[PDB]
Amino acid sequence: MDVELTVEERNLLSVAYKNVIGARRASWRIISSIEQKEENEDKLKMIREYRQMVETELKLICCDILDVLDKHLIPAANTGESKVFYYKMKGDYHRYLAEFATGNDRKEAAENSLVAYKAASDIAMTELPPTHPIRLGLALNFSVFYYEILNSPDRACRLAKAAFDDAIAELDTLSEESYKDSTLIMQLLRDNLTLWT
Amino acid sequence: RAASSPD
Repeated sequence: MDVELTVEERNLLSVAYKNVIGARRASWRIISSIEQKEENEDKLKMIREYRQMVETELKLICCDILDVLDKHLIPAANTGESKVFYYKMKGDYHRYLAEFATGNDRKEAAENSLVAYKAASDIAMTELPPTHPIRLGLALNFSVFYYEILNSPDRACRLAKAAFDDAIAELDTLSEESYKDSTLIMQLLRDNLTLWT
Repeated sequence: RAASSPD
């Protein structure tokens, strides 16, 4: 029940699946904006029928991806890089589940997201340099989880600033051909900080 | 409303 992916294979699969999931997420946000405006007989119904139609698909994907993470990918992870990668993916997809879940489900997902993120963190801080793109993307998505889901701008800004400063510290001792990657995630973290503040 | 990591 085990599968090992090269960095390229898992990167390409991640790009494909998150392209699909981002399409669905943006569609859901737009349908929600339409619902809110019309709410403020038959149209709204259909609108809801589309929103319920979106939410389902999204779920079916996210759930189906998390299964493959749990039943297959996460157990079969040797390198710490891949471990942090798969735990961040678990946290990200639980975050997407929480983004539209209602009731205690929104609670559920949220928990399973944090437990995932923390997990990756507990590896990253002891297995990956602060300059590593996996670790920086983990910190960025984790601070996003803090700000948008758990509604904690304080912890979010703390995590973002910590990651950015540790990166910018270890930056001087870093090859250019291995720092051009970290550049973009570091700048995204900086932009997110300037916005939140 | 806030940027996550590119994928």
